Amino acid sequence: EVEETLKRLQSQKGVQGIIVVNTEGIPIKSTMDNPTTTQYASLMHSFILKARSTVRDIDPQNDLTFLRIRSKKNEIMVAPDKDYFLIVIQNPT
Amino acid sequence: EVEETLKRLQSQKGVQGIIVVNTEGIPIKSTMDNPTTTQYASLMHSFILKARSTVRDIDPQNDLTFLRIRSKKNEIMVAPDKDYFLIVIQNPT
Amino acid sequence: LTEEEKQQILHSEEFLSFFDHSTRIVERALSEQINIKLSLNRQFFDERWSKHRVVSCLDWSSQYPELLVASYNNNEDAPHEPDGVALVWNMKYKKTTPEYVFHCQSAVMSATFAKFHPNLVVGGTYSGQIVLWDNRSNKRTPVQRTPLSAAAHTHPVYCVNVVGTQNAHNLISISTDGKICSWSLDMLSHPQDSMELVHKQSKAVAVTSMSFPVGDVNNFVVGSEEGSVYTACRHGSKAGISEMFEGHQGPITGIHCHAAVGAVDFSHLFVTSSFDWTVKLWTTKNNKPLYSFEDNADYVYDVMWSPTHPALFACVDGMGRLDLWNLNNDTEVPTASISVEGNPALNRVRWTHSGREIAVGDSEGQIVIYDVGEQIAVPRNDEWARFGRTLAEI
Amino acid sequence: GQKLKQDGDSFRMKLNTQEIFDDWARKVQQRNLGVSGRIFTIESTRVRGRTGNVLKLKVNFLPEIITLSKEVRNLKWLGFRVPLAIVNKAHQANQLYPFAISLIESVRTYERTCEKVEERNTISLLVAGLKKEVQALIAEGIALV
Amino acid sequence: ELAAEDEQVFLMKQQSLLAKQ
Repeated sequence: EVEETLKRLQSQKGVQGIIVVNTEGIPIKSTMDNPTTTQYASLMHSFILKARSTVRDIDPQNDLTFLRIRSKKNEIMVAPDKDYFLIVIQNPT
Repeated sequence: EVEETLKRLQSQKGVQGIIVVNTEGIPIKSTMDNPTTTQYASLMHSFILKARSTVRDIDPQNDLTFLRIRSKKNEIMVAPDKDYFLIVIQNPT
Repeated sequence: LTEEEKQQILHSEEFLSFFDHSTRIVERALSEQINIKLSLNRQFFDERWSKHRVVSCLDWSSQYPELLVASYNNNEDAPHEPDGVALVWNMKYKKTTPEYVFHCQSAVMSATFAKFHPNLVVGGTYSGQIVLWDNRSNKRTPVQRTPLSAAAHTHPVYCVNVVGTQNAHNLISISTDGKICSWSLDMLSHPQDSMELVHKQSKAVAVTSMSFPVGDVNNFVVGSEEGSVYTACRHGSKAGISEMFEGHQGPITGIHCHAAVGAVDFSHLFVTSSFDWTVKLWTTKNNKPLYSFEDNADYVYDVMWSPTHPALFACVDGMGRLDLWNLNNDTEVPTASISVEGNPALNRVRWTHSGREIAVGDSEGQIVIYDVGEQIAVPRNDEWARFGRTLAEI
Repeated sequence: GQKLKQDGDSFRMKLNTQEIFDDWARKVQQRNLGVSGRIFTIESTRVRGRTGNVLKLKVNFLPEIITLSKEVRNLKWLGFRVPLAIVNKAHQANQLYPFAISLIESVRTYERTCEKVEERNTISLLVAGLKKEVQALIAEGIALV
Repeated sequence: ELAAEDEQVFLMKQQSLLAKQ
């Protein structure tokens, strides 16, 4: 299913915006506008590819399955397994 | 107290005291094997800096102190203040 | 710029592991780690799967003592929407949302976990069709379904259970008609055993609920809506009703054998909650009830022992109050009591594994779990000795 | 004491129970429930959505009849004695219920799967043999009382 | 080849047969 997935992933906290990304970056979906979603998700994809390289450095068998950065202004979410790259815009708290 | 910080940190699971990495990639504190931790901290510093650039692209007022690089083996807690970057190896359990 | 590849990969459903890990992990992400006597513990009320919906059964997973299963009949609110509603609910991190859902085309009457496999969930429905469900796989449909045949169950099934160990398992079910049926977890399409329980002159027993002596297989015990409690051996040297008990005037609704095991043998004690506020305690070797519970009238549904304390149990009243009833300290006044807010028709109660907290169902669907006092939760050797002597009282 | 006993006796008089038993028995007898007839009935219904009259296949068996049985299967042990004709009808309905429910579930499943097939016309040609044998089995069954 | 014999025709034929029996 699609709509139920986003609806449940969103209303759990009244999340500002999430779109489903099953491809490597460049998502055409949108939740609040096309740019702030697409370009930011592409930047996230580029960053997490490097992060995956980083985790593979210490041992190549390692892979990143879960990633969160909680900063003073935003909390960014992504849980990659093979192509499933999450995006979450949410308050730091 | 630095020693108080060390004893507080070592109490955490899978953590060997406190190891602090400056902006040069060389850990100011020594707790693990030097070459592995130095290269690991250098890659750490590089990708946290590119993450800083990434966030400042759209968030020119946010600061980075929290990041959960978790794998199926261990999680690394990386926390930069301004020069001292704490790296903490902890079991996911 | 892709326009259809993303659309078709969204249309293509390879999201099984995706959704599995995403759900198991996002509720974890709900944690707020931002750097800048009775007592309620957790009140769970699903708005989407429990709006004006009656709790049908409850169970705690022994394999994973944080996982609960709850049922529901058909929803009078909307018939077109799915009727048999089954909820799997968790105690990892707080969240309003149920951890898993499950639907059955028929109204669900009872449900439980399988002891043979720590992931399968088995539930009896209103159509008398046992329903299998795989937790790990992300599906809504029943994975397997027993056939609806004369040999199989055909009247509404209200108690199902798994007996034996993890390599000597057997799934035993009762239909309210009086059919017992033994199935296997590896195949749910043909009764390995089945026979119509009969008391005398070939008349059947309208079994409502059943239980079994802890640590033992076979030699089952059943309660009848006729108001009579029976002991019937599964195979033995002769299957069928073995003993008829004087019993209670109204229908026997919630039956349970004792479960706590210690320095003494009390596996022969039975609690039965009939339709007359009457939580009766007796032993299998005596035909008469040993004691009577009476503080009001009118339907205490179910009674359940605490697996850790030997002389302590719970019973929930349709009036809308759960009282934790102890035997070693008292015989006429509940040692603990509380009422669910709103005074709702509390249906079912379930001691959690290892005890120390309780689960309660409701007519409204708002199931509530909450702990007990430490000074009352933990037993001691004194508890067993004084319980033995209180049994010796009469 | 006498005032209390008078109050209790009056309440108990208001708390009589046999009258509802009598009324239910009378309603059962008046309505004359039964199952005797055809194995299943074919009927005419104009299902909304199509202009034609759909000859939908049903089963000559009211699912509510078993309810009556349960009432008797309860009221008998309640100590209220029910007329022998009612006992006979309820007993026969109870014993015959499993066959009826298997039949009705089977026919509903067949109808659902056949409408699913014809929903995809590209496959009916292959399944035609199975449909033929099922229709033959239904044809054999329907003649039965 | 195998024929379909649309369900409506079979149903109406058997309706006739039940009526006449």
